[PDB]
Amino acid sequence: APQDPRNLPIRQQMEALIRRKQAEITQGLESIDTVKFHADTWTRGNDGGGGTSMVIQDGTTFEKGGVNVSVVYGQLSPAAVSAMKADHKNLRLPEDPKTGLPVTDGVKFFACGLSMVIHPVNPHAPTTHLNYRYFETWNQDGTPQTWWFGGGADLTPSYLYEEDGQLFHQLHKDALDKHDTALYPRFKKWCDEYFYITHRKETRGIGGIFFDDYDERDPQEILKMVEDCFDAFLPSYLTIVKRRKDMPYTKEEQQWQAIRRGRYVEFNLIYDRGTQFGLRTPGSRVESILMSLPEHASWLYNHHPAPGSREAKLLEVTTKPREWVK
Amino acid sequence: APQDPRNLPIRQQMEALIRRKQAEITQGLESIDTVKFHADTWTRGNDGGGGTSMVIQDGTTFEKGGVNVSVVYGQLSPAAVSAMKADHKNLRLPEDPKTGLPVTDGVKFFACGLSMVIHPVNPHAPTTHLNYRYFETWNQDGTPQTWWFGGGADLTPSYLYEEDGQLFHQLHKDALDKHDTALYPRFKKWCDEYFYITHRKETRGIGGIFFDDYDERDPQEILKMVEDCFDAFLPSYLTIVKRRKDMPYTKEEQQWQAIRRGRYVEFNLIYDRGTQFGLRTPGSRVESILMSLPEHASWLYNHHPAPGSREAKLLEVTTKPREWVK
Repeated sequence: APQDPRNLPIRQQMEALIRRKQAEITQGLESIDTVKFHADTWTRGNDGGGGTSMVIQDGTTFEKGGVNVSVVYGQLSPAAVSAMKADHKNLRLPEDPKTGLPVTDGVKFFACGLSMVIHPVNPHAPTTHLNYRYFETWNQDGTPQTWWFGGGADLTPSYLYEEDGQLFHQLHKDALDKHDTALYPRFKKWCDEYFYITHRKETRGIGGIFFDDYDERDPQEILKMVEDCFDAFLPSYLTIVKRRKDMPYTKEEQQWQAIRRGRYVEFNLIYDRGTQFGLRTPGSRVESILMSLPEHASWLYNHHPAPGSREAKLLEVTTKPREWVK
Repeated sequence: APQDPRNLPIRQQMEALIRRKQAEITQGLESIDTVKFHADTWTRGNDGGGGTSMVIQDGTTFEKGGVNVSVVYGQLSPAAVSAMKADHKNLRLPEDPKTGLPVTDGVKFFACGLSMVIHPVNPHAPTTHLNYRYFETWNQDGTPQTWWFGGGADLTPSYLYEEDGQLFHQLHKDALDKHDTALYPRFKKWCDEYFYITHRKETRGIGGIFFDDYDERDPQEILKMVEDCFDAFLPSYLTIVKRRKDMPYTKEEQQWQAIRRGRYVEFNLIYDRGTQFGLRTPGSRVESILMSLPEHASWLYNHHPAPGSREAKLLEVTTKPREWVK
């Protein structure tokens, strides 16, 4: 289940939206590689829900890539609450932990979303990430409480190309602008902040759009915005990878890709909430949650790119995020 | 400084000890290798203390290794706290403003310590971690609150060799048998518990000893214990490394070293308090803390060792720890 009729339409049409796009996206990535996505489907430990994971490995274009769909429901663990959304506080009960803790206990929840991470082989071809999800919570008596959408997509180059960042930001802007023109400077700036690797004083990439706890329209209207946002990814991502995958590259450009990949691990393991949520919801498939991580990464002690270099030019943008749109 | 007289001598002696070990341990590791440690001495942002970090890289025996000595003091931040100690609670504090928040704010700390992680080139040459430290706190009024010691050492093979585990545990058991025979079984199981990668259902290695929160004997006595432990290190690990450093290896054993390095990253960035503490203490040097990260790690999707393989043998010990002394 859950059967709760009040919002069940939106629940079923979001699941159906993300299953359609899982197919459509894998098919589209496959068209610029020579390898196919492999399926595996899992369940939480039953009546918990589960998902279908699609995975690509050892391609000619894509070294590793996952497009995971996840439909999950039941008891909301206290451990995982803070990583469910940005503002865990719309919610809350004082359910009194019997000796000495205050704040959290015995709630029912539902989440359904798509999660995607693609790492190309070629250092000139950027990593990317995309997510669209819907949450729902219910009061301990079984009554509605809130619901919300989240998502966005973002781009993680190791070598920067203005034309890539521009096209990526534009198409998602374009998509958001069909709904409300204030959405994209809003979700853009958010993307800039959310993927900040606090201890490194830099973002992992160059952003895109990011939103969470978004219940600000009819959920039907948020659904058509989600669909549109989905549609900005393939025309931007495919285009970008076609033009970078055959760019020439050196061992030193690989090294730097691996180092930024290390940056990517640090983000996903320390600050990423999707990851935290998943790792802390009972029964979840670790292999699926952790498909976000590259096949390889490196850490060097006290590395600084030679000055004026392209590597430094990435760090310029990653310490002070810039704009990419018109 | 701090010049607070009561426990000043211990603080200054712990320090004297850890710098002697830092020097002799690094000398030791340089001996079974043909590359030298690079020292650099850093400052926490002034009157916060500092540290002397020592990093070895790109040598014949050891791929990446650091020996960090760290003498640190000042304002204790809210966030640094849960990762100071196993059990923080022995410390306390409200102070209720207008309808608003009791818990804590301002109090003052001292930490001095040696931290170590060594990552050999050879997949058969195991990773090792070592830590001995002293921690102190003052009450809001400036009076002495607590001090304690935390520490120990553990072993992290990718390829299991029972003689290495026995040597390593034994020599550390001997160091503590000196002080009280009962500590070893206590600290040994502690080591099995702390290095568990909850989401992977397995420890990072085969452990050794770990203790935290320790003030059970008088500090003078603890310091001798801590110094006995130190000496258990080099005669195991150097003996252990001298004999695996030259075993032959395949690319596939190298891939398994890389996968087990990925597991180690997972532990460091999600569960390790020493890492948390440094990244959450203002002005601690990030490159010092995260030197514990392997130069290289890999993540493969849904990877399983073949039944009865050496690789699978690790996992038997890793998912269910065992004894190494008779």
